[PDB]
Amino acid sequence: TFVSVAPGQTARITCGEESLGSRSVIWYQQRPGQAPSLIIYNNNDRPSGIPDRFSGSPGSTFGTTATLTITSVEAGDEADYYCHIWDSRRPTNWVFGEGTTLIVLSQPKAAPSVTLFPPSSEELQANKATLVCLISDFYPGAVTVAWKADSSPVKAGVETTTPSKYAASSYLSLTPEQWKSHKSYSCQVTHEGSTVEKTVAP
Amino acid sequence: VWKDAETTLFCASDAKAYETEKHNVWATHACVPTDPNPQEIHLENVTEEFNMWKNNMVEQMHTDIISLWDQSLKPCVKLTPLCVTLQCTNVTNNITDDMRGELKNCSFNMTTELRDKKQKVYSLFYRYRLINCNTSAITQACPKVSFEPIPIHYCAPAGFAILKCKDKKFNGTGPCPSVSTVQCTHGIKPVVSTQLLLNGSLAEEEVMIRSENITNNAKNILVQFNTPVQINCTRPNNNTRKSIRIGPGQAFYATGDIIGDIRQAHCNVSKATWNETLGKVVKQLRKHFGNNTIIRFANSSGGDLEVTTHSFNCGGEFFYCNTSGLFNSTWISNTSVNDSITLPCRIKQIINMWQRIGQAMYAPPIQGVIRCVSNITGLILTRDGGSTNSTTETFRPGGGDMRDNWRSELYKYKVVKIEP
Amino acid sequence: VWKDAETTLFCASDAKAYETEKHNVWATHACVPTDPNPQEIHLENVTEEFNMWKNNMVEQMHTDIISLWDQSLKPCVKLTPLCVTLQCTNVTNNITDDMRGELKNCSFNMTTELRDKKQKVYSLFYRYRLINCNTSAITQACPKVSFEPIPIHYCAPAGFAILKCKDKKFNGTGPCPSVSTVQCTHGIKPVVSTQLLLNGSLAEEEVMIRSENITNNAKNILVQFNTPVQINCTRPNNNTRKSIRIGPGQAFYATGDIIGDIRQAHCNVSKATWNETLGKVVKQLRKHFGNNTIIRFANSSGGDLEVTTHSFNCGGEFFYCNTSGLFNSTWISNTSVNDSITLPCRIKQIINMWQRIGQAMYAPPIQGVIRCVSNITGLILTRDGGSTNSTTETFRPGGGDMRDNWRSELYKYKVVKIEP
Amino acid sequence: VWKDAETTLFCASDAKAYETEKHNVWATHACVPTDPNPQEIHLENVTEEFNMWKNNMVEQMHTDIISLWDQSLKPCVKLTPLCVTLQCTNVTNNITDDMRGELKNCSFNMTTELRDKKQKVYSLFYRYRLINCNTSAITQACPKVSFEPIPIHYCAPAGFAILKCKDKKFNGTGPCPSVSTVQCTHGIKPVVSTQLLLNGSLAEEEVMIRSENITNNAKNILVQFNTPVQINCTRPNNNTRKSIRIGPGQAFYATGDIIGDIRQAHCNVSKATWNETLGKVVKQLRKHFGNNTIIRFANSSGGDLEVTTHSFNCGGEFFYCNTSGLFNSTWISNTSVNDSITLPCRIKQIINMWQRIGQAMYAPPIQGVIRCVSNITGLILTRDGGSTNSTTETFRPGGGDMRDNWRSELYKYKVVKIEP
Amino acid sequence: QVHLQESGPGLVKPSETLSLTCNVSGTLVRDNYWSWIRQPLGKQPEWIGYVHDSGDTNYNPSLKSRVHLSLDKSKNLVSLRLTGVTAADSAIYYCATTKHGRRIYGVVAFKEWFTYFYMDVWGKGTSVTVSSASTKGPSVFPLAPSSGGTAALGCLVKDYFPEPVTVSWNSGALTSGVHTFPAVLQSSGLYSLSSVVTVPSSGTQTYICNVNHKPSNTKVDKRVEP
Amino acid sequence: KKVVLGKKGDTVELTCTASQKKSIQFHWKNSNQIKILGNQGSFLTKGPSKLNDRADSRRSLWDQGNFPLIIKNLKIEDSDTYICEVEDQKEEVQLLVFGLTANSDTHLLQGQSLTLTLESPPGSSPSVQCRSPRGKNIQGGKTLSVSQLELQDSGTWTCTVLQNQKKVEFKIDIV
Repeated sequence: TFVSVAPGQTARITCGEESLGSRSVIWYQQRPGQAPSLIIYNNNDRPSGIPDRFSGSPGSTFGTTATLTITSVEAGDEADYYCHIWDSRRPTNWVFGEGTTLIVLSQPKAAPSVTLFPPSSEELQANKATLVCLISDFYPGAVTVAWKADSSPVKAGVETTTPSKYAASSYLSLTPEQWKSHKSYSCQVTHEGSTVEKTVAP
Repeated sequence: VWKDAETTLFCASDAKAYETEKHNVWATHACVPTDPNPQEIHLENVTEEFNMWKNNMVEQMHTDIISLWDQSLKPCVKLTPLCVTLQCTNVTNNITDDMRGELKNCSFNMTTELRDKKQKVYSLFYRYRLINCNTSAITQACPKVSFEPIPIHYCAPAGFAILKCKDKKFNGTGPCPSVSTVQCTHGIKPVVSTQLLLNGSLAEEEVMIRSENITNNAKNILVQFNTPVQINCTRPNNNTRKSIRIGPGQAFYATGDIIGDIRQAHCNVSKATWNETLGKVVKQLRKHFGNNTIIRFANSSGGDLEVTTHSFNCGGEFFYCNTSGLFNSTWISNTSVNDSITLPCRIKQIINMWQRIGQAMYAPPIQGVIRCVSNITGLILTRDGGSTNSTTETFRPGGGDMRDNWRSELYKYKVVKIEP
Repeated sequence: VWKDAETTLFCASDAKAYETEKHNVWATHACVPTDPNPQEIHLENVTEEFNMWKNNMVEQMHTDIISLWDQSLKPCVKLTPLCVTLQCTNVTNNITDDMRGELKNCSFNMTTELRDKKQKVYSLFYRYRLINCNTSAITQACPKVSFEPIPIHYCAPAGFAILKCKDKKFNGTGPCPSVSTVQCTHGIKPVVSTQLLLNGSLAEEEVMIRSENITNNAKNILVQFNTPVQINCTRPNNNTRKSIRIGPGQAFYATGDIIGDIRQAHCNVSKATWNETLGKVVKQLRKHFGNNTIIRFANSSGGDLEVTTHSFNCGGEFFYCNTSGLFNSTWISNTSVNDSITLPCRIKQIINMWQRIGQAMYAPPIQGVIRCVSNITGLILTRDGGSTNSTTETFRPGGGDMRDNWRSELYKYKVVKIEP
Repeated sequence: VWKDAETTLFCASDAKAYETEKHNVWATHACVPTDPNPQEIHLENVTEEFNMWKNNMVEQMHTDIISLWDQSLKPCVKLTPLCVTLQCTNVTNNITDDMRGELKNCSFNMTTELRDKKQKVYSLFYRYRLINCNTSAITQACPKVSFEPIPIHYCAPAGFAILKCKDKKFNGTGPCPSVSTVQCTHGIKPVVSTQLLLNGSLAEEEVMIRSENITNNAKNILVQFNTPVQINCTRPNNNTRKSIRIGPGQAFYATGDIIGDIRQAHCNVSKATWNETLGKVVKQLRKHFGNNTIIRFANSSGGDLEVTTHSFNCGGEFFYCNTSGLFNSTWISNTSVNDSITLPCRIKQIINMWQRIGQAMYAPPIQGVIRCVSNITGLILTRDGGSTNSTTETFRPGGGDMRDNWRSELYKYKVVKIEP
Repeated sequence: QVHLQESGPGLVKPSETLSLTCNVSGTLVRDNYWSWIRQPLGKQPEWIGYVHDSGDTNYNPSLKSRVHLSLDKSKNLVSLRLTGVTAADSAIYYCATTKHGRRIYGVVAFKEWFTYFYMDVWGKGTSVTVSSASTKGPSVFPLAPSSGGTAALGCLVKDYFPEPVTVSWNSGALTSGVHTFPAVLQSSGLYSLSSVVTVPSSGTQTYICNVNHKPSNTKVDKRVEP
Repeated sequence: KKVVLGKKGDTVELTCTASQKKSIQFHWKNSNQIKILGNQGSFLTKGPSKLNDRADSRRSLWDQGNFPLIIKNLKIEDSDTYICEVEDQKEEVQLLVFGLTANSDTHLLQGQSLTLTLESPPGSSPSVQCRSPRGKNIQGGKTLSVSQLELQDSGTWTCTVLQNQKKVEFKIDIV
């Protein structure tokens, strides 16, 4: 899941199932490109070098979920966060809890630039087709991409990158007949509450 | 090296008694038989200094008798419930002197067995109608008890002295040229009496008069006599003991049966020995602090009934006798006069022991024609403060603190420990 | 300063006994446990003077055993009414020696329950028919008793002292250079036996002979031996205990069942030790007051059965053994010869106790084949008044006053009190 | 003159105790109440030689309490027949740790009334099925008993001293400048625990370490603390007290009812004073004989269960607590460290008392959830003999002969006699 | 400082045994618990097992028949073997110093006392990919320019395996305005990417993308025209 | 000054006897004066020795005034002077443990050699006399080996090991 926070505000990240017995939640952080590293063990005990800005909910009340709280968040806390739940009434878990990606919203609003291409004549002469939709120059790094064949959403053949830092691509595999049969196709890109549509026609 | 004030004692008593009567039970459970040999051996010289009244051992015996009484209240003696209301009547059909009653036959609808069953049961009390108990009364009845003091030989337990000042003419705070060392005392009966000491012991030579501070009129004056005085208290008041065991929890008596119409309870004092003992008291007071004065006696100054009467025990029932006949002489400093004394008395079941924890009732008198011939063997007095212009000194009876009664018997005894 | 003759003694006794047996009851009720030491410490010097026959402790211990006997007669023991007449019959169907019998089985028309109801009840008696009891008879019976001595340690408690002459060779009124100061005796078993001391005490070195006045033949002679003499008494007579309880006030015994055909009751004496001890008695007499004479022992001079026989108890039944075997000896001033003794003995239930206040009857012997091996530890003799022409002296057994047995016990004990 | 070794003691004890509880019965019958001082008085100089561990007073008390145990087995305690075979089942349906279960709930085909009749009766045992009780089983039961030590004051009665060495730092065999002479001890509770002194009596100034022979590790080292250590043991195990009377000669309890399912039995030791006392132990050991070493403690070396665990009682039920948490401390000759102890325990009913006369069983526990707070007042150690190359000395617990506990109590007491 | 470093083959074929080593310094492997942990791409981590020289060793139950963890004190290292691999076993695998801890309560909660582990020091990790292909080289199609006054012009590079492909333009004489997008892994298990330049519309210079794929030893120049 | 010979793998007993018939405290120690065993009243206590898992004593005998030390499953390294400290007297007894290992096969071939290496304490000088199933004496020292055998020498072989005027016999089976 994702949590987004402006610098200096408190963030709360929840992880795992509701508690059943007494517990020892362990928390880990993973910065991009880096190995996972410990934040907290034993619900709220921190190893040397973690600031007291990070705190964890105790293993206290039954039927509640673990929460990591991070106060006074800074850009260097923009990371993935995982947990590992020990519970007296559950087995050892050999998979971590699902990771929550903390986005720190320092800079607002930079909208994408989108470019859409039809297939090359060389690809049509290879009895193939790809529509190529390229997205660049935006911030924050969160986009969603969808395609249409005339007005019908496209369910098959759409392939898309993860944005990195920060531009992205999306592709739509067609046959030349499927390309030529529709009046046009659209590539839609949604970023920060608004959607850009680019169209291309045979 | 002799050192004073420790809170240890040992108890010895027993010859023919067992259980049943309360002091017999206290000897049985606090003491073992006594071992009759005291050599004492007064050693030559060995100091000339003693104060009797600043003795914590007095308090030790006194507060321990109070605890033994409280232990006798634990099994039989009933804190609740029956005192609520009384349906009493008078037996008098024609009256002179507006006499009411110090004792009346009453009825009470007493709870009997099972749930909310009651019967009319006879009762006796000492006031009027309705009226009930004030905060508490605890009924003492018990199937097998009676009450007469028994000699308790108090001992210094092991190796300690009781140092014993034997001096026939001691001053209270003064020198003692004969002090001996003894393990056990001769046996002191725990007497509970006001104004006079009863049973007691007697002075070896002549009447002795002692006070903690004779200048201070607040301190009681104890008098010890070389000769006893006859006192005799008969009560022909009749009862038939009737125990009614109806419920497993309830335990109750009926009293008030039979006839007799006695005048209250009565007592007498043979003035023949009262005259000589107080005649010697006024000589002794004149020789000690009243060098040329008329000495007068006056009755108790007022207060609680136990403080206004010669109040004493004759069998677990508590008595209250009028003090006027003992204390009605203006002893003019020349000569004295004859005749004899009868004292009016009253009796109650009901006594305010301890503090305010609760009152205790010796509720079944048993039989009748019970008589206590006793020896007065001491006096407790207080001076009434006066002028020098009146050319007289006046004394009233005093007491009401059994520590002073213990001081009159423990007047020769101080436990001390020994070091090299 | 030591001063003498106080009647204040303390009692100590108990190992594993409680009630039931009479002396065990007397230990339990008159004594506390003994506390087993004494230091004694024979101080150097401290006089060479004593008189063992001038000691009022002897009279006190004796009077106290009789007092405790009188007190044991209070609860179970029975003053009246059924000793009246005896319908006894004889067991014998063929007789020689004109024997009659002693113990006879009798039949009685005995009162039972309600008003004037009677049943045939077995009885036993010791004379013939009719005859009954004379002036009194108090039946002991009782559901839980027996009668065996227990040590009683007698003390001079806290203050006074018992002085103890430890000299092995003491003349009775003579010097004693070794006198210790002791608090308590080592435990004296109260034995009631005449003529011979049984259980008692043994002398430390040799035979010792103690008499109040050797010239006066009227005074008794107590012999103490450093080694005892075996005496073994046996009663194979059988009885079934059969107590009957009929009306509420009557409770009765019906001994008499089963059979045995026994020769009376019996006793034996091992004579080797009797010969060594009497051979030493005549040797001691020759050194003391009989320098060159032949010494005979003769049987008793006459009187009551308790005076003419060796009379002693083996369970509180009273026994009487013929003295002639013990005293058929003429000791010439030379030597002895070998072999052994068996003695006739008889038993009675009926004994006179006290003065003439009442006979007592230990009416129920329980079970049979009861045997008492005992140690003789002394002899009570009296000299027969002789001449010098006869060239012999004679002694007879004597005594009967249990105060003289108490002098064999208290020969080394005298209470004194101590002054500074 | 003073003379030593006599096997004479006198028991003194009581305040509010009567019969019922077992040491209360022992005080009530073997003791009488004490005289609570004593004077003691040291006298100037008077010898500087004494030995604590060559004191036969220790053997006499030990043998007497063992004989009181034997006498306690005479009335209610049953020597036979019912330990024969077992049919037990376990409460566990689903298991981890291969736990088995120390208390197994059983059914027994028990003889009841009349001839050869049986009923199914609940019972409890500790191993499996069949197995029975090895060669002897003496069941204690009895209707009104409980077991807690009582102080027993032991005296030197009518003529002995107890010598009391009052050197606060006495070696054990060395000089003592203050011997005093006392009549009775202050009251020793007869405690039966191994490895640790519980209830006990404390050192006056600092921690004291004692041995009969410090060079020889076979001889036990006693340790006495001047401050106690808190130890608190709680058993939440439940039982209904049921007892079935079916035939008069049989008598049996039915334990094991209800639920609660507790972990074993348990104890706690509060370690703040265990650090301080054992820190002072290793300080005293370095000051006495390990002058520059590291001092290790190790758990019990091996043996019987009474040797390998802290064996002590909390009511006559016998408890066996793990010792590893007491003796897992290497005291390096530097500073100390924080934190606290919790101890596993077990409870057994069976104890092989005396010798091999038989096993005794306290078999019905009464109620559930019973907690015993105690002071540890001292330790008993056996050194694990070492080398010098290792630069360490190791100590393990000791005790097991209850005469060593009596030597910790009687370290200041020896009974001796006066001669003149 | 304790330092851990994992190593491995990088590429494994299906049903083969993955084997990894974790070299340790700063501590000795006997004195610590060790875990192997792995994290697939875009997924949360997964614990493989933990091992201790005492034999205090337990594995993930899903991997129990396939996995082995071991310690070698003489070389002071930790090792992992995992038999029978499939593409589900592609992950970055990590070695971690694992620390043990306990939650202990009152004895009324003895049933609720438990042990736990957490990982304290990690190594940088070794990427493992399991796939079944020896090689595949690309195809390249141009992306002709068409509108904007400055216009995008590019190349689409299609169906190659394994990564990477490098693209330069004009032999490196064009680097401003140039963007090569990351590869998409397609559902076929092959990669494709695109690269574009942004150039003015007036047109005097020639544009060529220079695509190279070293694993297939393939280099393709593609001239791009309107 | 006493010597006891033990066989490796078989139990042995050492005995300590007092003049008093009472159960009194005793301890058993080895030559370096380390506790092996002791009693604490009527309780058995073992001491921190190599014999700790295997030492015992019959407690019934303690109440008769005599105290064994029993060692099970005995090994050659258990050979030592052992002492008992009772009545302030020190009994010393020297236990020596011996054993036998055939170096040659359990199944020998025809006309071969037997090789036996005895096990003995370090710093000891053993003496040995072996015998065949029928009628052949064999003499030797540290290692006894018969260089020539016959097929008539199948059966149970007996060998005596002797030390300090005392002897024990070992039994082995050869085919």
